[PDB]
Amino acid sequence: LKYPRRILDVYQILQSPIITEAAIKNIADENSLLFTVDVRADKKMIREAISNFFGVKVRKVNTLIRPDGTKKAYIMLNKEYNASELAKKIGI
Amino acid sequence: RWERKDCKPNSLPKLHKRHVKVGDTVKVISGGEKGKIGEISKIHKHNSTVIIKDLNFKTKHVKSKEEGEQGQIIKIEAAIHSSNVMLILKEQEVADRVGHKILEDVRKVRYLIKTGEIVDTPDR
Amino acid sequence: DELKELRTKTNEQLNEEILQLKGELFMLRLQRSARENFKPSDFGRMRKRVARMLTVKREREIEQGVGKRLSRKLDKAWKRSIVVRPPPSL
Amino acid sequence: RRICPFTGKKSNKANRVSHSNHKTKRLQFVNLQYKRVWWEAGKRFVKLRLSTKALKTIEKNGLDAVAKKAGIDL
RNA sequence: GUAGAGAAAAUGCCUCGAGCCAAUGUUCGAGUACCAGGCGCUACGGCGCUGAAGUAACCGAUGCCAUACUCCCAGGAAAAGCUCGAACGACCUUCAACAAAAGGGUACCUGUACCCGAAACCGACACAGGUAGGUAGGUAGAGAAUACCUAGGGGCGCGA
RNA sequence: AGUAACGCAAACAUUGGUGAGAAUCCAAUGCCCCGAAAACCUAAGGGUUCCUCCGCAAGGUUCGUCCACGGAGGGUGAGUCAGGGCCUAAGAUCAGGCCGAAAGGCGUAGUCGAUGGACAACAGGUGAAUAUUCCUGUACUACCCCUUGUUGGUCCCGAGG
RNA sequence: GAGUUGAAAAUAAGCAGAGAUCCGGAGAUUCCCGAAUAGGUCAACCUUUCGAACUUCUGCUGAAUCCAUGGGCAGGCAAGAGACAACCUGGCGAACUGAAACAUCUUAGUAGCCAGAGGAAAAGAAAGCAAAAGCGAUUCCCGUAGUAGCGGCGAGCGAAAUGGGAGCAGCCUAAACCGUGAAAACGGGGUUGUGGGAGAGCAAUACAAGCGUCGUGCUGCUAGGCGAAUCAGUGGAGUGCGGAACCCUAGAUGGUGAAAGUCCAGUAGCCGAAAGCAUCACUAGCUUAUGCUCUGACCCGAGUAGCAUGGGGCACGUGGAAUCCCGUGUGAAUCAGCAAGGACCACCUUGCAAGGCUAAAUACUCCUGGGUGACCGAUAGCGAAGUAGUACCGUGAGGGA
Repeated sequence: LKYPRRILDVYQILQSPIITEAAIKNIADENSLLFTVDVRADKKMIREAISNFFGVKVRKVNTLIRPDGTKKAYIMLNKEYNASELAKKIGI
Repeated sequence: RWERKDCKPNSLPKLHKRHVKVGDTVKVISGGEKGKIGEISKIHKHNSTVIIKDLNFKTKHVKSKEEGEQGQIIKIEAAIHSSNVMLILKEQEVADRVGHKILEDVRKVRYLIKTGEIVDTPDR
Repeated sequence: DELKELRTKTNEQLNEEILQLKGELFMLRLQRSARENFKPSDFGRMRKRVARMLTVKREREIEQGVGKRLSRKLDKAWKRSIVVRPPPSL
Repeated sequence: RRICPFTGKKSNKANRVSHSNHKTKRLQFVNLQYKRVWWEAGKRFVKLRLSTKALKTIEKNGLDAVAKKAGIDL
C-alpha cells in the first residue's frame, strides 16, 4: 500500500492565489503561477492537485516556507499549456 | 473604556431582557423629554438602550469626503434607556404597564394592564 | 429550512456529495482573489453543510457499532485514498 | 532491594548510642544472603536471596509453603 | 592459477611483463557567447544596432600529483556504503538480476532574505572592546610586516 | 547647571537640488582614508533589521526631508550547495541483567549523537528585495519503461577495502 | 420568544414564526507536542510497511537430561502507566534555635524530598481498661491536668482512667473431622469467649437484615414562566423636596441623567421537564444461625511470644522500665493452657495473639452555588481592577513590576 507523506485531505492543500504584481509578471513570464499552501504540503501533493483540479500538466513545483509560517508554491506549467489564458478562467 | 464592554459569560455577552419590542409605540416616561410618543426603531438589548424616532436630538458633525469637501453636518437621534418608556395605543391613548396572557390558542402575548388592548397584535 | 435528505442518502451518495461540497467550497475560496462577493451569504452554508454530512454518517456508524478508535482508523483508510476532482461547476 | 522475598524482613532503623550518649543513625540490616536451595518439585536448584530466619523457616516448614505464602517461584 | 574447498589469510610455479601512478595537455563544450570601442533616444539612469584582436616569453605559488618520497618516535577513530563468495541459507525467470540501447520519462522533507574583522552577534547604549573559516592584486621588500595605491568601501553622525 | 560632556588626532569642501525649514538627505566635481582592510563571501548568533511608498510624537548624545525608529504593503523557489531520509567517534540513553529507603546507580545487544566517512552542476543571463534555486546551453546521480539473453534471487552471513 | 452572525463600528451577504440568536440533558468531531504511545526527537518536528512497553487471554512451545518447565514467537483484546490547593498515610529526615556557651535534651520527628490514595484518609472491633466497684470496637471536642510523671530532675516535655458529649456497626476467613485429588487443591460445617467449635435428638421453621436483576413512583439538581401597586410641580435630569393615590405572603437586591414597593430585570407565593444525576420507598429473587440439651478432653492463625543482645517509640532521656514494634541467635503451650494487670513471684480479675475487611462524627481548600461583612477600595485588596507571571532580568533554577 502507498500512503501520502501525510494525511492533509488533499482539498485543503491549496488555499488561495497570489495577486501581487510580481506574480502577474510570472504568469506572463514563465508559464508559472503562485499558490499559497498550508504548511504540510509537498511537491507530490501539490504537483498532484493541479494536474487533477485544473486539467493541466505541471512541470515544477518550487515551494518555499514563508517567514511567518505559511507556505508558498510557484508552479511551472508545462509549456504546451500557457499560463495567462489558464488564469483567465480563474480570474487573474 | 474597558470599564464598559459587553459582559461575557464564556464567549458571549449577557443580553439582559427588556419589555419593549421593536415597532413599539411608547411614551417617554421621565428622562428629559418627558411625555412624548414615539416609535422605537432599534433596540440595543445589552445596555437596555432604545432609540425611538424623531425625539432625541444630537447635533453631530461629519467630515464627508477625502479632500475635506462637503462634510456637511448630520443630525442623529441617539439612545434613551429602557426604563424610561411605557406603552401607548392610539385608542387608549395612555401610558401603561405590560402584562401577559395565554389566549384561547396556545400562544402567549402582551396585555396592557390598565386597558384591554393587546400589545402583540398580529404576528407581522 | 432543514436537510431531511442526508438522512435519506445512503453511504455512497453521501460520500461523493461530501467531496463535491469541498470542491465547490474550494472554488468559493478561489473567487475571493478575483472578488465575486456573493460568498458571505453563501460561503459559510457550504462549510456549515459538510458538517451535517459527517454527523449523519457517524450516527449511522454508531447504531451498527464501532469504537471511536476503530472509526478513526477507518477514516484514515479513506482520507489516505482520495483524488481531487474538478467541481461540477464549469 | 535488601528485602527477603519470603518475609518482609527489612533493615532496622537504629541509632547507635555511644558512651557519652551520642546517637548517630547507623542503618542496621538483615543478613539476607545468596544461596541456592534445591527445589525438589523440579529436582533442581534455584538461586535465591535469603534472610537466614527465612532459611530456617523453609527447612522447618518445607519450601513450597514459604513459596505460596510469598508467591515467588518462576 | 593449484596446495589445507567461495573470499581474502598463509605455500610454491607461472603469465609476448615490462611498464604502471597523477596534476597539467588536445578537442569538443564555446563555428558560441563575452567584449573595448561606434551611431540614436532619454523626463540627463537607460536601452537600442554594430562590435575588431582575442596571442606568446618571464616569474611564482602559504591551490594541484600528495595518505609522491625521505626521516623520525611519541607509532596516528571507527561503521557504513562499495568489490569478491561457503550450510551454493528463507525465495525460485510470476514476483530476479545483470552487458544493454549510456534510448524515453520522473525526481522527498528542512535552510536560502539581511548583518556576519558587525550601528543590527556577545559586552545593559548606534560601547575608541571581543567573534571560527575562505579569496589574497601593484611598486619597494626576504615577508600575509611596513609605506604609498588598484578592486571595493568609507570621510567615523555635534559644529563654528 | 545650562555646568562636564557629545564616545579617538581618516578630513572635509563646494556648486545645484528636495523642502516651510539644509553643515547633517540626494546628485555631481574635488580632496582624503583603509586596502592581510574601514573589501567580498560563509559557520554560529540575531530574527524581519532586507525592499518599496508615506511619516515624523518618542529613539539618533546636534539637526533631519533621513534612518536599522513608527505605519502599510512586499520578499527569501534546489534531484546536485548544507542537513535529514545513509554511517558511526567522544558522549548520551540502554530492553532484558545486576545493585539500591524511594527516586535511582552500574551495565550488554540495541537506538540516537557529528565537528568526521558515502553521495550528483557549471558558465552566462534576469531583476526593488532570490538566485550553483528562475531562464538559456551543456552535464551528472538514483528509480522505473522498452529489447536480447542467463533463470536463478535478495537477506542474515565469512572476507577485501 | 424575537431579531441575530463573540469584545469594539462598519464591512459582506446570510438565517429565522414552514422557531433564527439564545438557555439546558445527552451526543459527534477534537490537527500537532505533551503519560505520548509506529521508530527516532533539539517538544508542538522528521522516517514511517499506520501500528508502544506492562498485566491478561489464545495458540508455537529454547537450554540442558525430546522431560517437566520459565524464556521467545505470534494473533488477542484494552486495564496500570500521567495531574493536583491544602488535608492524610508511609519511607528518609536536617539545621539555625532554647538551654543566656555546649556535645544528653529542645526546635522535631517539624521543614523538605520521594511513594500512594481518598473525598476524606489513617484507626477499629478487644490476648483492652480497670479495680472488689464497673465498662465495653474505633475517631474527635470538653475536662480531669500544666495535675501524675519524665528531665545535664537543667531548658523543657507532659499522660491517662473515672466524668461529660458528637457518632454509632458489625462481618469474612485458618485448623478439627466430611465429600474430591493426575497425592497441590476447590466444595460444605467453623468461628465464640465466667469457652466456644469437630460429636448426640425435632413435628415439616418464621420474623429480621444486607445485596443484586432490571422495573415502578413521588423528592430535589441541570433550562424557565406567571407574578401587586401613582401621578403631578420644582429645577440640565428626580427615585430627593412640597402636594395628591395605591400595593404589600412582594420596602431582599442591580441598574434607570439625582437617591425611589408602585420605571426595568426582578423578589414572596406558584407552576415546570425530553433527557441525565442524585437521597429514599415499594413490587419479585438469593441471603439470614446459636430452636435446645446434655458427656468427651482432638484442633484454638509457629520459626511467632518469650528469653540474650542492639535499638525505636511509648508523657516516660536505660532508669525497678512494664506494656508496643524491629536487626542478630537460640526458639514454648495451647484451654487440669497463654497474655496483660508498670521488674519479678504467687492468688485473684480481665482478654484471649501471631489472618482480613468495615459508614459516621473528623482535618482541608486551587475551587462551584447561596448568603454575610464595625474587610480593602488604585503605592490597599490577589503579585495581577487593561495582551499579569505579561514587559523585563538571568544560560538556568528563579526574580518580577
